[PDB]
Amino acid sequence: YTVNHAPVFILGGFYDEKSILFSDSNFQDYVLLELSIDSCWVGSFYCPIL
Amino acid sequence: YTVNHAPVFILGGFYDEKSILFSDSNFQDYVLLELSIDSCWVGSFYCPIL
Amino acid sequence: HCTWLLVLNKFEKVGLHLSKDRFQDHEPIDTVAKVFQKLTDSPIDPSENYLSFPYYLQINFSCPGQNIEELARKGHLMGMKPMVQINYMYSVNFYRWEMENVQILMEAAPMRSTGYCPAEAMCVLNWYTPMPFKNGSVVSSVDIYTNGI
Amino acid sequence: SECIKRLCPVYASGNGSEYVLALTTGKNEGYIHIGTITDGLVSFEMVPDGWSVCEKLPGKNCSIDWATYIADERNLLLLVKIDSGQFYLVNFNTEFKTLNILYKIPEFIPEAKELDFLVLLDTVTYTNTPMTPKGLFFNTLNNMLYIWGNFILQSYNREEFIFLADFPKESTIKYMVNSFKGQMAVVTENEEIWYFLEGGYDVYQVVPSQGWETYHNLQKMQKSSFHSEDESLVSLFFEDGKLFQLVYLFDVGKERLVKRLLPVGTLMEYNLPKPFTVVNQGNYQAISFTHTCPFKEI
Amino acid sequence: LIDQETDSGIYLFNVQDTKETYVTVAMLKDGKPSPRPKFPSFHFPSTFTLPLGMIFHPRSHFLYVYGSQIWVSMDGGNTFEMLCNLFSHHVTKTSNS
Amino acid sequence: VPLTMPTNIQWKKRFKTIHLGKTIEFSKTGLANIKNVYMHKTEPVGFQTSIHTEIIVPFGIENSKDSPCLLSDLEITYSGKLYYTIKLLSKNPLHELKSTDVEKSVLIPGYSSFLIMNITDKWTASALATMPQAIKSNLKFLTGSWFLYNFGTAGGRKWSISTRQCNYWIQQDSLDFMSLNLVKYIDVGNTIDFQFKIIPKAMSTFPIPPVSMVVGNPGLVEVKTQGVFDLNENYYLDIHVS
Amino acid sequence: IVTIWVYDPESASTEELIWTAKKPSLSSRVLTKQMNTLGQRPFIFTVEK
Ligand SMILES: *[C@@H]1O[C@H](CO)[C@@H](O[C@@H]2O[C@H](CO)[C@@H](O[C@@H]3O[C@H](CO)[C@@H](O)[C@H](O)[C@@H]3O)[C@H](O)[C@H]2NC(C)=O)[C@H](O)[C@H]1NC(C)=O
Ligand SMILES: *[C@@H]1O[C@H](CO)[C@@H](O[C@@H]2O[C@H](CO)[C@@H](O[C@@H]3O[C@H](CO)[C@@H](O)[C@H](O)[C@@H]3O)[C@H](O)[C@H]2NC(C)=O)[C@H](O)[C@H]1NC(C)=O
Ligand SMILES: *[C@@H]1O[C@H](CO)[C@@H](O)[C@H](O)[C@H]1NC(C)=O
Ligand SMILES: *[C@@H]1O[C@H](CO)[C@@H](O)[C@H](O)[C@H]1NC(C)=O
Repeated sequence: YTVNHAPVFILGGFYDEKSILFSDSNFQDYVLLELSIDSCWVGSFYCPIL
Repeated sequence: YTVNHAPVFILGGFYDEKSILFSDSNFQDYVLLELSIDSCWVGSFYCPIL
Repeated sequence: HCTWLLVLNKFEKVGLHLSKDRFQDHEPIDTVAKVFQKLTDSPIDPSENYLSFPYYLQINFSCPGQNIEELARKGHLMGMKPMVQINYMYSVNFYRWEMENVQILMEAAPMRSTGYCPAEAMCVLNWYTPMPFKNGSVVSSVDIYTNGI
Repeated sequence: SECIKRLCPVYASGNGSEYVLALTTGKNEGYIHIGTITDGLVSFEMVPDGWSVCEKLPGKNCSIDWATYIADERNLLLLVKIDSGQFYLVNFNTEFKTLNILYKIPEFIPEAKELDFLVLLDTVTYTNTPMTPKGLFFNTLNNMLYIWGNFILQSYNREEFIFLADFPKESTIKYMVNSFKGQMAVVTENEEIWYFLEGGYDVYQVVPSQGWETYHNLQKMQKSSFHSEDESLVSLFFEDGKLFQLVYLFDVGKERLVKRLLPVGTLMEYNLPKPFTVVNQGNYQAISFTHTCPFKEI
Repeated sequence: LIDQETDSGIYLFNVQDTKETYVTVAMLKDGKPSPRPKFPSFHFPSTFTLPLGMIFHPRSHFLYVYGSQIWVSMDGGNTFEMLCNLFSHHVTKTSNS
Repeated sequence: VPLTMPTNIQWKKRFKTIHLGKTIEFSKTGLANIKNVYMHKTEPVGFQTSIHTEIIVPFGIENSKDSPCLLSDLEITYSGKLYYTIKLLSKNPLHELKSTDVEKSVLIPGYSSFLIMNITDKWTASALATMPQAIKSNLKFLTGSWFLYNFGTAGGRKWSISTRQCNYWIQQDSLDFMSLNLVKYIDVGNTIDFQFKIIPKAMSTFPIPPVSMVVGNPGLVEVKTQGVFDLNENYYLDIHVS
Repeated sequence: IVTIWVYDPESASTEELIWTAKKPSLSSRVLTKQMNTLGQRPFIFTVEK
């Protein structure tokens, strides 16, 4: 996040779930979220991510 | 496609590849295509498609 | 036995290109005035102006056991003429267009495809045909059939 | 709004507009989506209104197996499976908001040993083989409806329906394509097609057959390059009253796709299973086998 | 042969010590034939053992090359078609009306 | 074509293009018009030639007096390598299989053809199947479902190949055009037209027009042709020449 | 005033077979509405005039 000016916080990095731990304050109140965004993967040639 | 007014043709249904067989005429000239559409899957609860 | 063969052509490449051209441009250009003014003794009004469509129709016919070019050479040396008749299907709208059905009947033309040509007069040869397309439709059924000889 | 489970076609072209149907599972089970495009200007909506379709029929939930649209008279015909596995064909009007149950598709498929066409009365016996629909079809020139699946049904009105004895219940329908001139092609999951003419009632088998084998060998010694011993029926369809099929070939040096005609007139003209009669002529016996056509020429 | 319907000259060439036979059509310049044929010359298959000549059908444009085999050509003579083959046999003469 | 027979004399048992357009006639009864010649030197064993023909006279079948095996049930199965075993279900000692029943063809309308060359028992024979690619099982028949044909050379060949009768009639109603040789002059501008009528006397090619016209010199003459059909396939043609 | 409907003799009611019916049976009614749907209409024609 920015040095001091971030009004929110976002943290993910789970095992396989597209869930974040968005919370105000400094994670005094960890309110979990399930992210809308679907689950997409690019295709081929130019791209590869597998 | 429409009864007579379709100026193109589209057919896929492959094993796993996001490819169609789009062609003019009546598939006299089968020119294959790879769609630039990302491969997306929806998430959960309301939805399932697994 | 004997069948026809149609491949669309890019009109700047009448002879040097025999491969498959695709239908891309839908604008007819005005590069005909400099050739239409070359006439002197023909019943043509100089007041009006004309303008060509893009793309050409290529026609040649194949029968098994021989080569396509020798078949086409035989065809023209006999008097083969491909009659083409195109019928147009109106688009699904009737509010901003009409349902009018129109057809054009044309005869093809003979064209000595440009190359080295070690022979003197008869050489590689392919029939060519104009390609019109009107405003308000997409569906064009083309019909190719023999002249009769 | 997502969770779309199926796309469904609208073949017709009316009101200067084209139509598609979106069926959705997971959520909004009692609801469907109608998508109308007016000359490239696209819109979609959720037609079954505030009430779920489960309000006006028994059961609890509703599953939309298949739906179809009729631009004339602003109609929707769709078949709903209910929680007890029963399939009910219900019609719906978009101009005024009704849905009405129009058929209660009976199960436990009946028998017809010789009743080649069977009006589906009530006093009909039933066999242990069940019924399983996979969709319907509308032929809107004569204003009639087809029901496919493990069986075929048809009608002109919407009161009764006719069952055809020839088509078995041991083969399930892949799909059905149309001439819009009177010719029905019905493809099965067995990769076999059946040809039916609207004037008659009998459904004529085509591709595993005497006529097809004769045609195939005839082409083989015709030595063409459109027929190969190994083939894949990639697709098939209709155009100006002629059946085309897109077929791929794995032939060595000829691993190629092409479209070819399937002339069914010749195909069932080469059907040698037929009556034969032996007469005596000039103190010799000749197979002067009988003529089944009612006339000579038309 | 000299044909007046198209004003051309037809040569039936056969190279010795080789089964190659072919037909060439040349244009007449001031009553004198020229090189550079109108179209590529027509080569017969190697099965033609011996040719013995050709004949135009009178008052027509049908050409007939005869010998160990019989080919018929319409048009100027660019294309010839089999009609009959004679193994170890050759036609001697022809009478036609 | 009999197996184990020299390559240089294969032509003596082969169809050639001379048979195109001729007709086949049977001594008993029958007349068919030849339409095509087919060559397949590999796919069928024992057969390399075929002719596609059209029946006008429906041909004569074998009697039961000379061949008493007709009054029984047939059962055809696959033999070991490439033959086919034919068995007569009736063990009646009146029917049997006579030694004169060689080079005969047994037909069932709807299935393959079988030629008998060997009789290994009094009710069991060996045969070759024409087009053996559509059997895939063991077949059974009855007394009056199959027939015999005798087209072999044994005892005298009984079929003939010969030319056919005239089948096309030319009708020209216009005066001074009936002459088989015609020379017509045209100046600059004026055109000359003529009409012909074509009348078939047998089965006629409805889709393909039956008169092909050829031009000696297309560079000086313009030829416009129309060809239409009648109800009884009478062909009206007219050509304008300028 | 005459009332007319279509009946099949093989699958008709007993009363229609003896001309004592006043109301068509189920099969007769369904076949009659099918004939109206496919478009069959009777009419009566006096013989003498
Ligand atoms: C008769 O008309 C046909 C139709 O155009 C001509 O066939 C076309 O010939 C061109 C050759 O210039 C083909 O192009 C080829 O493309 C392949 C793949 O792109 C390439 O590998 C080849 O080297 C060649 O460039 C073209 O595909 C072909 N049309 C079709 C539909 O296959 C034909 O040439 C004409 N006859 C004569 C005598 O010119
Ligand atoms: C679709 O319909 C429009 C309307 O008719 C067509 O556009 C018009 O086409 C004509 C002739 O092709 C154009 O006339 C030309 O104008 C130029 C410039 O003034 C002049 O130099 C020429 O001598 C000739 O008169 C006209 O300008 C053009 N109008 C517009 C707005 O583009 C169009 O061709 C139709 N579409 C197709 C595919 O044909
Ligand atoms: C809700 O609908 C689904 C789909 O038809 C069905 O399987 C399920 O049983 C229904 N729910 C209940 C409680 O019956
Ligand atoms: C089978 O045919 C061959 C060849 O004609 C012959 O030599 C042999 O004797 C035959 N065998 C029988 C059992 O007929």
